Amino acid sequence: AIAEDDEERKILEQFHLQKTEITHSQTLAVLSQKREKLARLAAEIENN
Amino acid sequence: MDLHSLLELGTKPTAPHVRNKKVILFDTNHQVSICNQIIDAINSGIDLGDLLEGGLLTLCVEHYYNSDKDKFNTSPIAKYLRDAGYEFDVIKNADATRFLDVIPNEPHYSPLILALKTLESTESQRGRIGLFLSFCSLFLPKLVVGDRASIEKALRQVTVHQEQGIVTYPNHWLTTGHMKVIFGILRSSFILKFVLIYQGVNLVTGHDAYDSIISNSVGQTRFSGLLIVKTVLEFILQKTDSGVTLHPLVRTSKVKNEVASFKQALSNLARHGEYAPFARVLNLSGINNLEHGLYPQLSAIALGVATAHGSTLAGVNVGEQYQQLREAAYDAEVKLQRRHEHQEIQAIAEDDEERKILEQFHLQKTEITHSQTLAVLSQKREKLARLAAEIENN
Amino acid sequence: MDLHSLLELGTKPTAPHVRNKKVILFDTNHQVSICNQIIDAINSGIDLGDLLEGGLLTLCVEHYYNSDKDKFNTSPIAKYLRDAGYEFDVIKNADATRFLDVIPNEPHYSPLILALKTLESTESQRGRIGLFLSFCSLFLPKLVVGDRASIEKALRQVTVHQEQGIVTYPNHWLTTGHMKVIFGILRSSFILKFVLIYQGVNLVTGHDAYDSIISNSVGQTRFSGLLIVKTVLEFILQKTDSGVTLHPLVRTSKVKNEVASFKQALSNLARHGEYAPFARVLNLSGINNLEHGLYPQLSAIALGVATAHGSTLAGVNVGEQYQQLREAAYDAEVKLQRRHEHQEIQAIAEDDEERKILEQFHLQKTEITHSQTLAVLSQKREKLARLAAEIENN
RNA sequence: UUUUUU
RNA sequence: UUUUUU
RNA sequence: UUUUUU
RNA sequence: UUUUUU
Repeated sequence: AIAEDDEERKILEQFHLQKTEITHSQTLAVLSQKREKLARLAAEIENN
Repeated sequence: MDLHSLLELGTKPTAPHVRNKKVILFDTNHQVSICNQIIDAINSGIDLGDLLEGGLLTLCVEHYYNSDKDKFNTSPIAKYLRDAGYEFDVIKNADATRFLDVIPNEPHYSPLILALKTLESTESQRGRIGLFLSFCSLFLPKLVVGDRASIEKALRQVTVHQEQGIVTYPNHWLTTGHMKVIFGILRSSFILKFVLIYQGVNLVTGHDAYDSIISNSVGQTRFSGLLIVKTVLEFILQKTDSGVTLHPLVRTSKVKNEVASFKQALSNLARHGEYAPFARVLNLSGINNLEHGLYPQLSAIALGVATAHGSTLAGVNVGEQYQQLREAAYDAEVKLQRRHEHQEIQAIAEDDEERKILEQFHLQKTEITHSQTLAVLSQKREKLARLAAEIENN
Repeated sequence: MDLHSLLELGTKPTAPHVRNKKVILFDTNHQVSICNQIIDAINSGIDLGDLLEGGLLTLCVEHYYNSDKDKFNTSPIAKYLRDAGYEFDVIKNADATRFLDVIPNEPHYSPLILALKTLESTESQRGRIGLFLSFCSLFLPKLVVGDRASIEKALRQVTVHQEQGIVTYPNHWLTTGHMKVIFGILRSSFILKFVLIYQGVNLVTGHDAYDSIISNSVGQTRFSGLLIVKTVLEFILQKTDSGVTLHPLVRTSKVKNEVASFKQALSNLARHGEYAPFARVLNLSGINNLEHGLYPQLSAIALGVATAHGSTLAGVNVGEQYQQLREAAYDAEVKLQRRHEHQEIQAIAEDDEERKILEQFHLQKTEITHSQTLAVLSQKREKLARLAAEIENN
């Protein structure tokens, strides 16, 4: 909807696909450190 | 109700499923040395059977993305391999010298680490990884045929690329046991094939010798096991300015059902997008509905008409139940194309002297084409005789 | 849907990728001495295998941009080489005397520095760097053919340029082992070729002898491996004031598909702009879709018609499957052009005495052309016989 | 009961 | 199952 | 793969 | 590569 040419929509398409891949890799990083934080708290609860 | 919709059930997926595949990306500081030891362990014949996708992805990330892993993680290669089910976990080892130090502590990795203890690696440069991926790209045209055709096309491309002088491969790479090993490596691994197909299409600017070799061999891989698509779309479904028109050999009422089902299973192939040329080599979804046995008469008539235009298509093999209809369609198309070129010569010639010049030229052209077709048929006959001689040798 | 769009997938890149190439620009105060020792290390046969692009770029920046590196950094050479993936880092050494002092401390540079310890360099002037780049420019026409054709055209241009007396090369440069070395240097290095192509096009005013030699040899490099482009655009796709018109030998219904695909792959070549003549020598993008095997009949008919106009094109070699259609198209075009020049002589002559003068002239002109075509065919036949004699010598 | 081919 | 050529 | 001439 | 005469 918001482009004007095919060259403009090629630049905006390449930007928004890279932006979505950035947020998906950040979401997976947050999920992995959440899982390790829960595992470390459970290891401390088992230790204590 | 529409009872002819029963034939289309169970075809297309209604709740699509993917299976997770955990693939191990290695990340050291001595990354070129780790990748050269992965190259040396592949060349030695050592079966690294679960770490094969991880070692090949380490080679491909270190060549194309400079082992950065954040440039790789947001690339469309990694989006495609995530949608195809792979999960990348990057294990890290800041002081790792050898490939022996990097293998995990699973008990089935014990024959791999005792094989890697005695393996001697040669010190080598940055330019061995691109050499190895360029050698693996040569097997990609005629990959889906078999091992003999891949090794023959690979050695022909070794001689073509060394005749330009731009590369040299070592002589133990060109032994047929080693080429058999590299064929099995490329055949059993999905992500090496996809990375070579993607970077052959898309890495186009500022070429190395190796990247031009990979793009040249990926440009010959287009419709590698999809000959029926090229023959039907080029000759049966005729493209003109009015529209699509059928060939006169297929306009009767018994082959029109096969061209309707071919049009449907053809339009489900372009759902794959820009990898729809590469559908049999990557083993994509709709390629079971493009087999020759599903369309026997359409494949034989299309191969006959395509042989009657391009003279080098007489060396394809086909099954025994398709050869004779192929020869009949070839002879009918030779007579039909001769009548058409005679009528067009009568159309475009403005005087009888020019008309005699053009009739002698186009007559001599068809005689040249017919002699080339008999020469390539005799090449096929002693090629199959040499194959059966090798069968009776063992 | 349009099912004939399946044949165009996987062709053009949809997410274009470049690979970074780190190239080392040397910056001392004794820059002419460093560049003359790089020239002497190249001439000695010493393989400086990773510092080759850096040494050649040091030579080219010191010749054309006076080793300024801020005039170079904002030039269109550096914009082009940045878009093609190269990254320049300028290492600095304010008191560096020899090329031995400037090499980094990587461990694979040890055979280079032990080779450079025993290398004797001769003291020489500013005019050796332009002499070396002018000698490297002589291999650029017929670079893409092979080493024998490059060395033969290079020695022919040595004799032409010394017959004007403007240069002299030393006699150990003209030994064929040394010319083989300089061929491999120019073939393996992208940026020396591009710098010579750019400065042959664009450095045009206030000429030295060396810069006129480089511009002369770059003006012969235009369409060096693109003969099919010159033959089709000059003779098949005929230019006139009404438009583009096909030749009468290609207006039938079996070659018009090949001229349509040639028009498409041709218009993707002019996407490269002003280096589209230099597309095979620089190894640019769309040159795999301009091969002779993709268009067999169009290449043979175009080479036949071009041989029938220009008499010196009978010495091109071609494959065995294209020679006979080429000879048929040559004979048809000789008869067609004879009929056209007879009708134009009848058009432009205002009296029969003038018409007899013009008919005798144009008859004698075609007899002269036919004798020259047989002379160059016999030159090709003993040239291939001398080549096969050299094959059986080893 | 089902029956081929791919 | 795939089968040529470049 | 490329193939002449200038 | 250039090729005469003045």
